Amino acid sequence: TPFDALWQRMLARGWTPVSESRLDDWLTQAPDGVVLLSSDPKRTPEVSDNPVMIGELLHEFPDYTWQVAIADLEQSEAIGDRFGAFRFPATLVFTGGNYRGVLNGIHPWAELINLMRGLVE
Repeated sequence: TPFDALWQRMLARGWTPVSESRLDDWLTQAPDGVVLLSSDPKRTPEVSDNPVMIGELLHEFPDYTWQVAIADLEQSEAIGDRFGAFRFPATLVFTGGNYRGVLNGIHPWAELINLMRGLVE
């Protein structure tokens, strides 16, 4: 399937799978982290690019001890519903164990970095 490919692509980066039921536990052991929420790559082939970007965007803020989490299709909807994220691909941002916001949509790389600063600062 297409998503299975993406999922393996992310697993290879070492990112950890997470379910809504365990998110809080993961969060407590990752004060500075990011949760990637995805949709079916078939419906929107843009969900495939999101991952690669986020990877880069992260090392743009070394000040944090970033940890990446990924949710499958079902869990992404679960977690999303809990945070009001109804625009996938989405990325939940957490700093110091605190939810700062969500990066949704697709913007130029320069438009992304500044959007993050508005979340972690």
